[PDB]
Amino acid sequence: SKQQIGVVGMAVMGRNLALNIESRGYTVSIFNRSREKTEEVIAENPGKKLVPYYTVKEFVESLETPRRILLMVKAGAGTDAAIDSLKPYLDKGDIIIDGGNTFFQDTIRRNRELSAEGFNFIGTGVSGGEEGALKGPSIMPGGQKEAYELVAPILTKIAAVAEDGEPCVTYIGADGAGHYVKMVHNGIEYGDMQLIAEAYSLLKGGLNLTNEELAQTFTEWNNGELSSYLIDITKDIFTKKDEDGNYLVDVILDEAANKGTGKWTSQSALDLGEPLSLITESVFARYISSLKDQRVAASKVLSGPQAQPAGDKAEFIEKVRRALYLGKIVSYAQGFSQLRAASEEYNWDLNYGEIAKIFRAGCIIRAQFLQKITDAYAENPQIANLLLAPYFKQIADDYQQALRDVVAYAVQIGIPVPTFSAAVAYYDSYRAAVLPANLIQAQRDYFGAHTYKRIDKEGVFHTEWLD
Amino acid sequence: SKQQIGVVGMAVMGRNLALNIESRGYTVSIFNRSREKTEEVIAENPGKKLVPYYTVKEFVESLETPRRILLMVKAGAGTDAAIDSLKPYLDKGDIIIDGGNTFFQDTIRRNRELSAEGFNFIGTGVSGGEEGALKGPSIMPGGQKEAYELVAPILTKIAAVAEDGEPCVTYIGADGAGHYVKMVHNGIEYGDMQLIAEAYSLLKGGLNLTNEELAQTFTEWNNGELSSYLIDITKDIFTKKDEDGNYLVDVILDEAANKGTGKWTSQSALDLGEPLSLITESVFARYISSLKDQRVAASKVLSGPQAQPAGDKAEFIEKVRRALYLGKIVSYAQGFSQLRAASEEYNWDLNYGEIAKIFRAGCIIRAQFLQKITDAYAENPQIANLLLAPYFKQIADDYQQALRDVVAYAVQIGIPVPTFSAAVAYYDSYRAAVLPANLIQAQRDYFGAHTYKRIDKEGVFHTEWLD
Ligand SMILES: Nc1ncnc2c1ncn2[C@@H]1O[C@H](COP(=O)(O)OP(=O)(O)O)[C@@H](O)[C@H]1OP(=O)(O)O
Ligand SMILES: O=C(O)[C@H](O)[C@@H](O)[C@H](O)[C@H](O)COP(=O)(O)O
Ligand SMILES: O=C(O)[C@H](O)[C@@H](O)[C@H](O)[C@H](O)COP(=O)(O)O
Repeated sequence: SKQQIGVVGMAVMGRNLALNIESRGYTVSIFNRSREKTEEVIAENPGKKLVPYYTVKEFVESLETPRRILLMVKAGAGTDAAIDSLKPYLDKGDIIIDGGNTFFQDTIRRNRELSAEGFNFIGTGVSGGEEGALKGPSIMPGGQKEAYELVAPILTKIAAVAEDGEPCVTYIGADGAGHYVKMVHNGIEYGDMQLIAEAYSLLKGGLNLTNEELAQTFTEWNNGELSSYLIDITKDIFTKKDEDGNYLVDVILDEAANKGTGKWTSQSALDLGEPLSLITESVFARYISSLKDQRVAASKVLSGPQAQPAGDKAEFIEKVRRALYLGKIVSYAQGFSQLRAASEEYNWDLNYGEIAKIFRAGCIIRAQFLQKITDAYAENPQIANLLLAPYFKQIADDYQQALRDVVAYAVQIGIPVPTFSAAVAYYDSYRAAVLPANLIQAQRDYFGAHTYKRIDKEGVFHTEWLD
Repeated sequence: SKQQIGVVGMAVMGRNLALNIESRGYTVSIFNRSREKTEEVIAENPGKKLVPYYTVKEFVESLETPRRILLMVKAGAGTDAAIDSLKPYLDKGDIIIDGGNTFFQDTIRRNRELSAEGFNFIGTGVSGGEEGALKGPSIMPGGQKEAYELVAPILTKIAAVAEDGEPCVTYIGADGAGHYVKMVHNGIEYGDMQLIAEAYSLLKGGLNLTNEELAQTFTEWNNGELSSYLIDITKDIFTKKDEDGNYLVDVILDEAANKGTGKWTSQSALDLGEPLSLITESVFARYISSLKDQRVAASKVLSGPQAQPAGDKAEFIEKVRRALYLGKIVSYAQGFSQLRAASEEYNWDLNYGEIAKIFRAGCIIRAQFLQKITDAYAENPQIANLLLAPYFKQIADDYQQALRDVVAYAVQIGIPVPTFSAAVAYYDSYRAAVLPANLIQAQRDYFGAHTYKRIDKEGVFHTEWLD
């Protein structure tokens, strides 16, 4: 009469996680505030050991104790409400897993409150989209280690598994560390999508490639070092047609929506002093695509440059391919530097190689690329930035000229390349022993008496630039 | 008897503001938490109609009702501390004016709390530095309009004055609007400083100009449309020599510090959906300059390109000049669009032309340029973005090729130009009727069933991409 695990939230990720758990042999109670979505999941999944509940009291009473309840609810108010609804019905010792894309500070507060109340809480990221939620996602749990150990067996059962046999779940760290890692996974995902979008813009605008030629190009890139789930699905998207014979990609409205995690990643870079330019420009690229009416009006009044020969087709395709791969390297180097800054600030002692390992399969950014990062940290766990690791440093040596060529060409012909150009600016600033910030410090001392330090003597200084 | 106004906080900013007020013919009451700073100001200004108090009670009683108290203490808990110490002595209707560098949400909270208690609260920005606070700053107040009008006689007399005779102070809007506009002013200032730093980088690294040639160039640029206070002080900086007599700008550590406002501007753009790329990359350029140890390490490991010829000296200098001016236009277009988005979110009904007018003098970004923005809003107050105004469209028509040439050259030779790059990517995205966000929306629907809209049919769609 009782089920083993309960799942609250029957939208895409939640219903698929419930089906994932059930597929491992577990009996599962489900509940959704919009009671009609619960009905639908039951109707669509005859033969599965899912049992629907239509009041929170009955859902909670239906579970074996100590209870294991997974919440997959909308971030913010919604998750706070679901948790507050469950609370009066729970027993001390019950286990609450918030698997939603919750902002990490909310998880730090909740972990403190619920732990004090006697519950075992885990705030965990879950990554993999609809298919990954169903078949095996990457899971990144944070909270007290004792609470993790109570749910590790089930999380291991439903998680994706890498080619080497290792489950794509591991204890991330205390309190909000798991949701913070999920937030950065999503920021990295926004950057990978924007990098691919710029490659698409360059190949379509510079070479006038057709959608079949774009599909072909992405298929070839997917057979090499750029292989990844995002490139693999992009190759498919370019040949998808609607019932009318229209290529779907050309009738989809170009307003990219966002549900908060990329924005939060950039707001955290700003709080932590990390120069996270690529992912941030990817968020702003979504924002400006979301000003479609303004862009359509401006396109009718603002001038641009004339067309420019891209040159040999094969030569251009290889330069864009190299630019995309080096752009990814820069984005990940920025993202992982931010994980170390956050780890230091929030006292998480994150294990960067272990994080990269659980992103090898399951998650949206999965790609053999994550193994190159795992290996870099295995050789030097304290590495300050991935650009210094031999593998990455040598790709930058080999591919930076292609990236520079692509950015110069795009700027001359008018194709926007925010992330390829942020990648060049970051590479050339990170390797610069001296930047023009000496002038900025002089200006600040002149107009605001902010003082400055010198390269040849100790102390703080203030000058009368006037007299 | 009694003073029309008192100033709390006798550090440089508050004491200088009190002196500005006294110089206008007013008798000013002053008070500081540490009596010694007060005694100092008193001892230092013999003939000044400054009246010291050493108890908060006496200070408050010295003032004519409705009381006007200008609070210039450390932002944060110290401002709440100064507020909390004044309350018991205040009468309904009195006015507290916070001129600190306060985050606007704190001003919203205080304005609400104090209003409930019957007290007015004006959060005001003050721009111009130590000299400006003394001779004439730009003042940006928000709060109750009636309280502002009561104290406006005094503020209009201490403010800087524009070329048309108008004082650089105006009612900005309700609650936190003044502190929000001061924040944006500071984000714009960060952008102007970074654009100037890139121009310096390029002229020094590309043409090998000496500091004397840099001063000469900036002096020539300041005679024309670029005329601005920041360019004026930059040419002074380039010829300032040391004790020994070496150029001071060359011995300053290239680590740019910050006091929060730039970071705050970018975090607000992220909250509001505004693609504020230029100012945000200016903040990240300060962050990477502050990772000096990492940059020095990386400079010993990472490779870069071989320097290419810049060509004709005069021609290159003119291209950099044009790039700098068009970059400023783009940065201000982004900043004013953010002001419009904030005005809509926080219900301020901001008057953009009036905000541009009080930035014509007193403030750090003062420049003749602000009159072109003022003119644009006089003709079209609700214009969506400054790039659409005839004057700016024409500059972009004429100068974009130089900006493209400068970015392409910098990328080929390895000098980082994050804001010139962001300027070109924004211009080319804002004018693009169609962006590659159609592919981003397809990917999100493919992996997460996030749905999409179409350009040829109304409604919301989802595709089963796997079948
Ligand atoms: N206050 C609340 N209490 C409980 N569940 C809530 C909630 N607010 C949102 N959710 C759940 O959070 C899940 C995701 O909501 P959403 O609006 O973010 O969905 P989507 O992004 O897929 O359109 C849904 O299961 C939603 O329940 P409903 O289907 O009833 O909307
Ligand atoms: O890791 C994942 O499985 C995805 O990221 C998932 O969490 C979800 O699809 C997000 O909503 C995508 O982020 P944006 O909706 O904000 O595009
Ligand atoms: O308008 C002004 O008078 C300045 O902008 C002023 O507010 C101060 O000098 C800031 O501290 C500079 O900002 P940073 O210190 O963050 O560079």
